[PDB]
Amino acid sequence: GMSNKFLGTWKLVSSENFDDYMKALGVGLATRKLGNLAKPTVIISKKGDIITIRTESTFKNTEISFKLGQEFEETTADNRKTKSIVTLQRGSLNQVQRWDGKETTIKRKLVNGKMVAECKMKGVVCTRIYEKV
Ligand SMILES: CCCCCCCCCCCCCCCC(=O)O
Ligand SMILES: [Cl-]
Repeated sequence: GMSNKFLGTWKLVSSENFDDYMKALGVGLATRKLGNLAKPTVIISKKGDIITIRTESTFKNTEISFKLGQEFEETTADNRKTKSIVTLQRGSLNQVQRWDGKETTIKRKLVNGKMVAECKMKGVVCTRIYEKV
């Protein structure tokens, strides 16, 4: 299952190409400005086989709870209503979000103790790096 090393509180330390990723998602200008300024904390926890990923920032908080491989309803930080599935591939926690015939993926993996989130939409790729608090 998901490595226990994912469990805990993570702080954003680096964000590359987030503005173009937000553009690809249809996020408007004023929202992108705040999005690019945000330095969220991400908290990963687990109760039995239910995994929870909570994001906290001054601008927006989000939270998803899910079982691996089972599709669930999600509300994203930019207020999309998606149907999502989180899978595990070679240690990586891979989230796919589907809405209005569109799709984006967020793959989270551990690299030398950091958590790296790769966000992909229509050929645009954003990389966000988190450090364990
Ligand atoms: C709380 C994150 C930024 C707030 C700005 C909200 C509007 C755009 C963000 C939508 C996509 C968020 C993807 C985050 C991926 C990650 O966990 O690093
Ligand atoms: Cl913030």
